[PDB]
Amino acid sequence: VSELAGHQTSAESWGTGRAVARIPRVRGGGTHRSGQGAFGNMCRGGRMFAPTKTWRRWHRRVNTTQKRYAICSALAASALPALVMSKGHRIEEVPELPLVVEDKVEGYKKTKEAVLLLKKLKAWNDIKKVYASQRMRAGKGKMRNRRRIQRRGPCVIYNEDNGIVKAFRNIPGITLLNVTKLNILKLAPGGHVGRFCIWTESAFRKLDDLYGTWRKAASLKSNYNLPMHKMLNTDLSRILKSPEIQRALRAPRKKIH
Amino acid sequence: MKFNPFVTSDRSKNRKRHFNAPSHIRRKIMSSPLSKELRQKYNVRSMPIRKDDEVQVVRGHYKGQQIGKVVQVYRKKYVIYIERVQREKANGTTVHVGIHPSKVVITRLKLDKDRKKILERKAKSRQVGKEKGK
Amino acid sequence: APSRNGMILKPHFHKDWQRRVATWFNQPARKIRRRKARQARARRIAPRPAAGPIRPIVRCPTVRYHTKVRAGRGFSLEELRVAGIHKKVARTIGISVDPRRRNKSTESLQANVQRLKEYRSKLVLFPRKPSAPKKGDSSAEELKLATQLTGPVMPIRN
RNA sequence: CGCGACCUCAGAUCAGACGUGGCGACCCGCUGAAUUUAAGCAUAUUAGUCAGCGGAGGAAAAGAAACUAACCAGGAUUCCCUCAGUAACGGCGAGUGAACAGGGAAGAGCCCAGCGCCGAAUCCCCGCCCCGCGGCGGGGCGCGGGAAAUGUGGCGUACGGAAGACCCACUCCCCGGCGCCGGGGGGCCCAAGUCCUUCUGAUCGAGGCCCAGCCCGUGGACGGUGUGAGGCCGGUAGCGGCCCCCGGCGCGCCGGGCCCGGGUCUUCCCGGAGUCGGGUUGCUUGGGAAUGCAGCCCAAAGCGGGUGGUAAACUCCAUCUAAGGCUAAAUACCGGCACGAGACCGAUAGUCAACAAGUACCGUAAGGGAAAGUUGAAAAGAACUUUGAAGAGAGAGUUCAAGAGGGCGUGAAACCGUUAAGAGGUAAACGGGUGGGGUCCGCGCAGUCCGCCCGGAGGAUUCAACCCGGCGGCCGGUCCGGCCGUGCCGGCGGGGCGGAUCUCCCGCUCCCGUCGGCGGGGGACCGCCCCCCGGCCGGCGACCGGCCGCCGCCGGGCGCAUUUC
RNA sequence: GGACCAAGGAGUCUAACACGUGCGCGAGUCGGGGGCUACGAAAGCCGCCGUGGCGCAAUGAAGGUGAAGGCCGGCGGCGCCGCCGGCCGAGGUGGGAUCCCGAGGCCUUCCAGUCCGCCGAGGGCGCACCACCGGCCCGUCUCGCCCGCCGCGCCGGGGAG
RNA sequence: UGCGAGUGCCUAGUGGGCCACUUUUGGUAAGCAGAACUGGCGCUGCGGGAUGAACCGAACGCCGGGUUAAGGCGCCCGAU
RNA sequence: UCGCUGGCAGUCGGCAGAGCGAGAAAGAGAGUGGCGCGGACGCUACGCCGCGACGAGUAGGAGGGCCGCUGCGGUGAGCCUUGAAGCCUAGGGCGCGGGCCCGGGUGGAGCCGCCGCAGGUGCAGAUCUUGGUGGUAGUAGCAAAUAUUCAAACGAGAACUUUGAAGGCCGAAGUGGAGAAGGGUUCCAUGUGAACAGCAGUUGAACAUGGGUCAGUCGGUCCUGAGAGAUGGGCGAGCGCC
RNA sequence: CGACUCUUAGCGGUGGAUCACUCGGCUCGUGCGUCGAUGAAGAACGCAGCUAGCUGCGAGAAUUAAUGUGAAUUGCAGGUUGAUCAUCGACACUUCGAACGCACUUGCGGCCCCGGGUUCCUCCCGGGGCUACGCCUGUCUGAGCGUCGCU
Ligand SMILES: [Mg+2]
Ligand SMILES: [Mg+2]
Ligand SMILES: [Mg+2]
Ligand SMILES: [Mg+2]
Ligand SMILES: [Mg+2]
Ligand SMILES: [Mg+2]
Ligand SMILES: [Mg+2]
Ligand SMILES: [Mg+2]
Ligand SMILES: [Mg+2]
Ligand SMILES: [Mg+2]
Ligand SMILES: [Mg+2]
Ligand SMILES: [Mg+2]
Ligand SMILES: [Mg+2]
Ligand SMILES: [Mg+2]
Ligand SMILES: [Mg+2]
Ligand SMILES: [Mg+2]
Ligand SMILES: [Mg+2]
Ligand SMILES: [Mg+2]
Ligand SMILES: [Mg+2]
Ligand SMILES: [Mg+2]
Ligand SMILES: [Mg+2]
Ligand SMILES: [Mg+2]
Ligand SMILES: [Mg+2]
Ligand SMILES: [Mg+2]
Ligand SMILES: [Mg+2]
Ligand SMILES: [Mg+2]
Ligand SMILES: [Mg+2]
Ligand SMILES: [Mg+2]
Ligand SMILES: [Mg+2]
Ligand SMILES: [Mg+2]
Ligand SMILES: [Mg+2]
Ligand SMILES: [Mg+2]
Ligand SMILES: [Mg+2]
Ligand SMILES: [Mg+2]
Ligand SMILES: [Mg+2]
Ligand SMILES: [Mg+2]
Ligand SMILES: [Mg+2]
Ligand SMILES: [Mg+2]
Ligand SMILES: [Mg+2]
Ligand SMILES: [Mg+2]
Ligand SMILES: [Mg+2]
Ligand SMILES: [Mg+2]
Ligand SMILES: [Mg+2]
Ligand SMILES: [Mg+2]
Ligand SMILES: [Mg+2]
Ligand SMILES: [Mg+2]
Ligand SMILES: [Mg+2]
Ligand SMILES: [Mg+2]
Ligand SMILES: [Mg+2]
Ligand SMILES: [Mg+2]
Ligand SMILES: [Mg+2]
Ligand SMILES: [Mg+2]
Ligand SMILES: [Mg+2]
Ligand SMILES: [Mg+2]
Ligand SMILES: [Mg+2]
Ligand SMILES: [Mg+2]
Ligand SMILES: [Mg+2]
Ligand SMILES: [Mg+2]
Ligand SMILES: [Mg+2]
Ligand SMILES: [Mg+2]
Ligand SMILES: [Mg+2]
Ligand SMILES: [Mg+2]
Ligand SMILES: [Mg+2]
Ligand SMILES: [Mg+2]
Ligand SMILES: [Mg+2]
Ligand SMILES: [Mg+2]
Ligand SMILES: [Mg+2]
Ligand SMILES: [Mg+2]
Ligand SMILES: [Mg+2]
Ligand SMILES: [Mg+2]
Ligand SMILES: [Mg+2]
Ligand SMILES: [Mg+2]
Ligand SMILES: [Mg+2]
Repeated sequence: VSELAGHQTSAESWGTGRAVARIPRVRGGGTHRSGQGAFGNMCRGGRMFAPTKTWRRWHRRVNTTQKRYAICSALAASALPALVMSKGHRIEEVPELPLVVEDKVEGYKKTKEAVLLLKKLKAWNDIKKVYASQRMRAGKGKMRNRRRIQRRGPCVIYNEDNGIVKAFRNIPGITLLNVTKLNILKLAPGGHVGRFCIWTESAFRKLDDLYGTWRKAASLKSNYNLPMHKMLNTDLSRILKSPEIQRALRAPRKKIH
Repeated sequence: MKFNPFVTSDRSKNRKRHFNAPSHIRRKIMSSPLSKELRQKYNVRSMPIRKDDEVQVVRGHYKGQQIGKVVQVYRKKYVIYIERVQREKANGTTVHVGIHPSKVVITRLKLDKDRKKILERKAKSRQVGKEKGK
Repeated sequence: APSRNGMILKPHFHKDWQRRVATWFNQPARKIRRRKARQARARRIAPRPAAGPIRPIVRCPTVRYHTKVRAGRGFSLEELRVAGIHKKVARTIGISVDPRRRNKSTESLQANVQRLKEYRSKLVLFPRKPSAPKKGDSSAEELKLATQLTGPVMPIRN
């Protein structure tokens, strides 16, 4: 807010006596705004309680190592069909979930043939769902240039641009990501993992160079390796109903007293 | 999506620049589509309205197929008056009803040197655009 | 008022610190402006190095840092005349000069002289008049092969 | 006495110029508090801050060491990170508080006076001729007039310089005009549904448009249009188009300005005073036996002077050269001209001001300073009859709606009118327990179904079994084949990464093609990784294919009625 | 304090510190300043951009110094130090969650004996932590005797309490 | 005889008190002023003392049945 | 609520065999010799289930909110001109409560649930701020300076306007006639009766239309007074001052 | 029964909350970064057919010229060889104001030149151009028992 809002006027308390309430009053004169209450948050006019300042802590810092950890987590969760379904993408007719296409796609330059490619890959139901989900935003976002809202469509990861962005920029919901500049803000909208991504063959080949393997460090990071697992076999039922554990157990007591 | 860093997507700015436009901008804003045969023969899609163009009303209470000649283009209210779109006042005077030019299709233009110049310029620009596209 | 065990602090907030608070909201804009100006300079000097003239090897002064080397201000007059470049010609061909710097020992002198001579052997001199080559010019074969180099002209590595 | 120079000093509506005042967000120079904190208060803090005065620019100021240091030394200024809440200051209380070095942004250096040498080699103005001209300059001509020896110009400035002599090298500089070749400002244009059916007062809504899931899309930002539009319109996208004007980097021509360098030796030349410094006083600083500034007194030197964070003497070192001047960049910007955006406010909010707002209004004045947005899609703003003096009513009419009638969107509460119901001598209201009466609801008014079996009437293409085809789930004690390993073992295997593990060539420096030394390249070795070959192990339940076997399901035949439904 | 009603109305933001929780890496960690590549003023990268901050070492006003020892064998001046060479080599006591061993024993006719599982008197190696005893580093005090050499000195070093 | 113990951090509010049986100082005395021990009120409702901060009983989630405490049983008003 | 830091992965099913509550440690142990195709529910493990004891509270502390408000990122092939937000309701209900969901009416263009994020986020008070409305109450009051009556006219309308008559007052230091300061069109005429003139009005200093101020000889202009104020000069950091 | 009072509900008033809107603010960022004696900022007064305020303009006064554009403006009237808008480089720009002939009533002047008076003979009238302070370079006219030289 203006740092001088509500402090323009000259005003002072009438004091005790006068049968008024010791708040500052506007100095005299034959107007409505006269002896009326000027300073303080409770008055009509005057400042507010704590005038918001511009030097609030607006930006936050996070460690690079866990930036990379989260981006790896998002990529890992993007390749499990149940998680994409839970996120809501229509992928019931996708051939294989880590959907990778030929490098010739990177040379497209027409939105019509981009749409044809989506039709062939059977990912068009998601764009139709985005179309169905376009509507007006509720509240005072209307009059602040955020009038219209819609749903996130599938993302497309490319290695080198040769018109792929020109082709896919016009289709709603589609976002384009260079493989070497991945970001969590677009690979996990709303903080939720499992966005439906369509890869290009070159980008898919280059991904393990970017992030390294379990035994090989990243080739184009300064010093980065994949994060370790706290537990390797996460399937709990298989562990529990195994002969080794079933052997060293007492008999269950499931009779209710 | 708009990419020019010098034009506004700002709602209030657009409404201000529309409701406080000068007359020579009002003229461009008040444009109407040409009919099918006219657009096919002139290779032009839209055209600003003039005082003596014959038109059809497409939307509203008066939508129909009859032809009406514009009688005046009142650009301060962004309206035009067609000579048989009118209603009856309480006393008995007949009064025109204003129709926005965008809900009106032109069936016969009036042509002079400036009109022909504008039509040929628009047609040439469209043709070179198609040639560049193909 | 002091409380249970804690640290006793001295905040320097008793002046009017709020009437002068320097925020950094224009930091990205300043970075973009600086790099645009840098590119404009780099392409206004067409074949010349982007980082500017060559600079000599320097020891850091104090005991804390006297084991490292870095880049200096300019080549001194003594090493410049040992190498054989003229005072007024060094900086017109691309050699930084400062007349304030001494030369106490001989190894640093000789290292700077070697650097200067190697740079002189390396540089390519265009003709003053494009169709009129002269004695000290470079030939057309490397005139067609000349280009800019990025970063420091000869990185100083310890 | 007069006349004539010069020096000082006047007067002009003399000829031609220049300053004043405004704004003031950022900057430069003075002046300069007190609230406040110290739980009192006087030094200290607030604070070199508010207020006051003066002066600019598009930035200003600063700036090329009378520097930092004590190292193996750095090298103009300015800004950022750190140094650092540190050394230091402080009723040593409260509190205050830098700099060097290191890493970056930017990077650029120069000119006088003085000492000297060149016949004042210098500059200004008037008149005339030619050229150019909206930045008043170029050439020529004047026995034209002045400034200047009480010092103009050329060379030249601490990094040394000048002259002479000898060697080597050199004619690629600049500007004033003219013409020619390839960013900014303005103007006008450039895709596709008003398709069929159907809601509505109005559609931009709803459904559809095939086997091309209507058409465009490098254009699905936005705004308008009678609700809610990628295709109705303006725009949006495009290294898209066309038309004018201005500048630059380029080119050629004309003309003018200068006849200019480097190395070696010899001989000469070499600097800024009421200033530095000292005493004292006052302010200031972290600067403490005095950091900086100023007043007054004293008052310099030339191997001198300044500095080297404790006063002084003596003695060696180090490092600069004051008392003259100019200088872009990086840096600041709540005023101004344009712009773009927002996890901001939404008419008691947001600027005081969304509106005829610094307006009305109050004060002698300095100054103080409001309230105030919304009919409807479109005025279609209620013709006409009637009562009344009129306001104001009754009809009539417009509109989808007057239950929107000119302060008119929605229309809450306090308060009031009327209608209906109920009640009423301990003010009223309230908690717990019932009872009575009302208003509505149950769509209450003969009251649950759900499986299995028995019996009776029915009606079907009908059950079990068998055959043909498809799919699926589990296996093969050890079927065959693959793929993987955050596994291993080999290798007469082919590579990338790294190494504070070792050792042929090149470059450099010092030595009469030579010895020894420095930088790099090459080679070997080691570790890791990737790939090819071979062999074990594990998996195929984040990761399977085929044949066989079993089982299940579906479809089709065949089943023909004590079955099945 | 309060006639009544509506709207507004008061622990916020910055910086510092302390502790507790959650995440990543871990004797390291952190680019925040700089640089390179519509939303995007975001995001990504740099490692010879880790300069630097905090941590990894303390103590003294300062000059400064700066964090185990014992045994064997003989000698020089019983022991002790050094020359030596080798060997062991980084505390002890009590209490300690858990782990290890195991006298024996857990039935379907009776005996012998196998495997697996289990319980278990008693005995052990002992985490973190607590208490205590020793030991080592810096300052200081008291008492002492030796060693070193480029300069044998108003020198340097060492011991016990 | 009864009971699971030890131990470490960070921490708000408070720092005007008052009353009663027995002990007790000043004062003629005080619903006065000042102490000791225990329990209360403040922070606490409930049955009785007609009425009451501290008196007697008894301490509290929302309910049904039963029985009691202190105090009561002519009528108000449950119970001779 | 707390404790038991109790129980449940055993839904082990024709590849089957239904158990783990019972005073007193530990095997529903393995082996070596002597037809009919069938079997409820469950377990968002941050869930479900079983026993015990307990429940006062100001200052203060902590936990849980599928309590509530505004905005952002996700998501509901969410809702809506066949009716959103808002508002009213003797209508039906849920929740211990904060609150919420349906029905009816009015209204006419937008809104909400879930997972996270952010905050100018919940009012009964502050002689709180602004706006509005009551009882008081048709009450107090419309009492300083002697005074009015009759007839007519106009007018829809007369205690108050105008005309005439009558009776009074001011009483020449006036309730008269004229100027200065100040006011600024109030002056004059015509018309109107919404608002104002504290009753009313046919009237008005109200409102609306138009009009109206003439100079050699009245004043200013000219003079100087008490005083004010430049230049020369001085002082002054400076605006400037003396 | 009725009046009066109290509660609840319907409708109607008073009042203008809530909800939805928004040509306005606030904050951040970018580019530029420009006043004045050739008369600024500010102020006063005037200008429209019907016009108070706001806006625009200056006696050429809700604008002239020129260029672009290309048929309107509009509340009511009136009458394409270019209406209206925008741009804006030509022209114009009242009185004060640093404010400049002296003072600030708008009063009083002086000088030169035109046109009336005149027939320059002066007055009188109208118009035009000058008439501020400081300061610089040069010019002219000067001053000094200041320093001299010739007489
Ligand atoms: Mg405000
Ligand atoms: Mg809302
Ligand atoms: Mg405290
Ligand atoms: Mg003159
Ligand atoms: Mg001072
Ligand atoms: Mg104090
Ligand atoms: Mg105090
Ligand atoms: Mg005091
Ligand atoms: Mg004091
Ligand atoms: Mg101070
Ligand atoms: Mg100031
Ligand atoms: Mg000035
Ligand atoms: Mg300026
Ligand atoms: Mg400067
Ligand atoms: Mg300077
Ligand atoms: Mg110098
Ligand atoms: Mg420095
Ligand atoms: Mg520190
Ligand atoms: Mg200070
Ligand atoms: Mg530095
Ligand atoms: Mg740099
Ligand atoms: Mg000279
Ligand atoms: Mg729209
Ligand atoms: Mg449709
Ligand atoms: Mg559409
Ligand atoms: Mg649209
Ligand atoms: Mg279009
Ligand atoms: Mg278009
Ligand atoms: Mg464009
Ligand atoms: Mg001080
Ligand atoms: Mg000293
Ligand atoms: Mg000097
Ligand atoms: Mg200097
Ligand atoms: Mg942006
Ligand atoms: Mg309002
Ligand atoms: Mg307001
Ligand atoms: Mg309002
Ligand atoms: Mg409102
Ligand atoms: Mg309001
Ligand atoms: Mg309204
Ligand atoms: Mg309605
Ligand atoms: Mg309405
Ligand atoms: Mg209304
Ligand atoms: Mg009522
Ligand atoms: Mg009644
Ligand atoms: Mg009161
Ligand atoms: Mg901690
Ligand atoms: Mg007492
Ligand atoms: Mg109390
Ligand atoms: Mg208690
Ligand atoms: Mg009690
Ligand atoms: Mg009693
Ligand atoms: Mg009971
Ligand atoms: Mg009794
Ligand atoms: Mg409780
Ligand atoms: Mg509407
Ligand atoms: Mg907010
Ligand atoms: Mg409220
Ligand atoms: Mg309230
Ligand atoms: Mg009365
Ligand atoms: Mg009365
Ligand atoms: Mg009276
Ligand atoms: Mg009189
Ligand atoms: Mg009179
Ligand atoms: Mg009158
Ligand atoms: Mg009246
Ligand atoms: Mg004076
Ligand atoms: Mg009610
Ligand atoms: Mg409203
Ligand atoms: Mg007018
Ligand atoms: Mg014109
Ligand atoms: Mg024109
Ligand atoms: Mg006067």
